[PDB]
Order: sequence, then structure tokens, then C-alpha cells
Amino acid sequence: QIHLVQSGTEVKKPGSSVTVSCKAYGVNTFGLYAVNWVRQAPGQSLEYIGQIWRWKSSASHHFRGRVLISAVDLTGSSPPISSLEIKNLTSDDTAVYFCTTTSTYDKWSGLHHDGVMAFSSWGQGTLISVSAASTKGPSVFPLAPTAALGCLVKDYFPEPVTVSWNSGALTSGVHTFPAVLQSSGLYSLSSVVTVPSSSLGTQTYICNVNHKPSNTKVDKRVEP
Amino acid sequence: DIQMTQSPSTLSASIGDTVRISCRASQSITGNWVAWYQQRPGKAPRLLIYRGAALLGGVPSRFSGSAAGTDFTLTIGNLQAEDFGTFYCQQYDTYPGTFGQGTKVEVKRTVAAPSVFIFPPSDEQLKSGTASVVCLLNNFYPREAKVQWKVDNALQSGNSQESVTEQDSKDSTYSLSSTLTLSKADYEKHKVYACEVTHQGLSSPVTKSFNRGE
Ligand SMILES: *[C@@H]1O[C@H](CO)[C@@H](O)[C@H](O)[C@H]1NC(C)=O
Repeated sequence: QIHLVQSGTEVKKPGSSVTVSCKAYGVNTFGLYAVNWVRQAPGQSLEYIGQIWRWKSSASHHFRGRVLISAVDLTGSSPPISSLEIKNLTSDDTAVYFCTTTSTYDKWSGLHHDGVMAFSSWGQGTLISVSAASTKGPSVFPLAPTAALGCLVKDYFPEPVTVSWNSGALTSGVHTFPAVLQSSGLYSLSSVVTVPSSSLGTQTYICNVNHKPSNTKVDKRVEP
Repeated sequence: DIQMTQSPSTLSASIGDTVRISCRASQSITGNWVAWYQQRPGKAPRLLIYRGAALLGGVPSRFSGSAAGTDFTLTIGNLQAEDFGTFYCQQYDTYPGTFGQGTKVEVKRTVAAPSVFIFPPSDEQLKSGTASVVCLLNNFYPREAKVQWKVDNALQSGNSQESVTEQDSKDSTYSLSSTLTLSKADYEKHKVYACEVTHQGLSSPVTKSFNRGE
């Protein structure tokens, strides 16, 4: 059974270069499987980058001269590995990069047509986020008041932050929104809850915010 | 390169429905070198069908592929809970392979108007030198919504951002946030802040507002 295991998330400065890795568990030898790399920018569709097929590598027009793709057979300690190097990173390189594998053993299969192919196994993906921002813990602000109330978790880097309410005891009616990227290049998100207006002076509501990359943890009481 | 233009951009369906998603290639593809994938939010795509009509091992047979002229279509019979998400078509006829823009398949539901709320900047934020005004639209369907910001009656452009949740697994509604940001300076200058929302569930555009300092 093929599991493709990619290297972890990276945060990279513009102009820098990065190498992402792919360990192909279940793959015998890249002599029998082609590797195709593909990327997906946020809220975007998918775009082909390049390939290594029969030990021969190559890259699409849009990426030629800027990308090196390699592959090596290994055993024991490690399965076979492919990697993708990208030079001169810019903001429009920020995306999820997927490594992908397709067996080439059977000429008649129909997964492949002279080097151009469908992709039968996918890795989890690795996020490469390209940014000059430095790590920074959030400020947390109350959103005070069926009523609604919440928390604004502002100006942090990088992702993610996690939010629970009342140490996890309040989960019904809670909406925690996807983070947005502001013009400042820092993230912000909010978390809200709807509650009956009656309990507002009787019940206590606190949002528990956790930003692990900055080792920041705050507990904010939200009062009318 | 071959262009694949996919149709429609979104469709709403129920469990048990039959659904059709289509893709027109900018050139003929004699060999039927086309593939379909599914992607669920947060996850890697999965190959479902290749060569136009062939089912990959392990894929339910309620999925099928078809072709006519330059059009290729995926059909989903007896629509199932795990099927909801985004679908992509891909040609691998000619180098380089290319993908359609994608089709979002979401859950059908009766119309539900948003509950609308507006939050002024907190005193703690104002103290730290910034001001964020937040408008919340809670549990509505369908997803299409417009919210406009007005201050001192003036339409606000370029200083706001929106965020939308995924379709809720239990009531199939959406929730949305809109955040208006401005300097502490301008916030303190003007009097009335308003969120104006338009939605199918609303017989008329609803405005929630406040006067600074109430
Ligand atoms: C990027 O590569 C280009 C050619 O693609 C080269 O001219 C330039 O020196 C590189 N930039 C950096 C910062 O290495």
C-alpha cells in the first residue's frame, strides 16, 4: 500500500531557496514509478510543476530554470525519496506543494500517455509560505454582547492559533472563522458564540487562545 | 497548452441525488486522456476516474465518466455524505497536463436568513491604538451574501475583509464575518457605523448600526 510522506511546513523569506522532500513508502523503485510534482495556491486550482520519469527529470515552461527535481532509490532505513528544489522564492510561490506517483510499468494502462499522465497517489502536501514576517504572538480582544459574543485574535504570525471556550466545556453554537491575511502580512481571526440573552449575567464566558509558535497562551473573560 | 473550462462552479444537491459536472477542452482529445479527482477541505485530492471512463481500484461505482465531442462529464449517482466537496477535471493528452478551475458540490437546504450582529471596537483595542468593527452573519443559507460598510453614511472601500466558515455538518448553514479596520484617529472622528446585508432570505436589505459611545 502506497503512502507518500512529505516534509513539513516551511516559512521562507523572499529570494531564498527551499527543498521539499517526499518519502515513497510502498514504492519499489523510481525505475517503475514516475514522480510528478503539483502545487495549489490558496483558494486556487492545481498546477503542474515538473516530473522525474525513467530517471529523467524536467519542468514545465512556467518553472524551467528555477526548479530542480531529483529522485533516489533507497532501502532499509528509508524508502525511495524524491525532492523538489525551488530557487528565488517570491510571494506567488506560496502554496501547497504535492508530490505524486503513478506506476509506468504497464504501457497499456491508460494512466499515462508518453510522459503526460494522471496522478494515482498523492502526498498530504507541504505548505510553503513565503513572507518577511517574523514570529509574533496575538493580541486578544473581547467582542461583547439570543445574543452573540466572541473574541478577536489579532496580528499574529505564523499560523495556527487554536481557540476553545470555557476550557472546552462550551462547544454548541461556536463558530471559529478561518484566519485572514491582512495588508500588514500578519494574520487575524475571530471566534464567536451565540447564547440565550437570559444567561448573560448568570453565565461566565472565556475564550482560551493558544499560539504555540510564540509560546503564547491567553484566557480572556468576555463580559457584557 | 490545452484549456479545460469546468461547469458549473458550484451546485447544491441532496443525499441520493444524481449529479453531473462537466468540462470542455479547448481542443479535441481523441485518446480520452482525461481524469477526475475529488478534494475534501483540508486534504489531498484523490483520483477517481482516468482515461475518461475507467474507475480506479477502490472507487465506488456510483461514479462514472462520459464524453461527447470536446465535453467530458463526471456523473455521481446516489449522492452520499462523503461525496460532498470539490471536484477537478484534468487533461493529460498533451504536455503539460492541465486542470479545470473546479466544481464545489454542497448540501441543499431550505432558505434561512442570517441573524445579524455588529460589534464596536473594545476599549482595550482602542487603548492599544487600533479600531476594528466586526459584523457577524450567523447560520444562513444559501451562501451568497453581500455586506457593505458605511461610516457617516460613506461607502467603505478597501479597508475590509471577510471570512466564511465551511458548510456546517449538522444544519448545513454558513456563517460569515466581516471586519472593518481603521486607525484609532478616524474611528474617534465619525459618529455612526453601519453594516448593510443583502441576502435571499431577507425581504429587504438589513442594516445593523451603532453611534460611537452609546
Ligand atoms: C535568481 O536566479 C536568477 C536567474 O534565474 C539569477 O539571475 C539571480 O541571481 C537569482 N537570485 C538570487 C537572489 O539568487
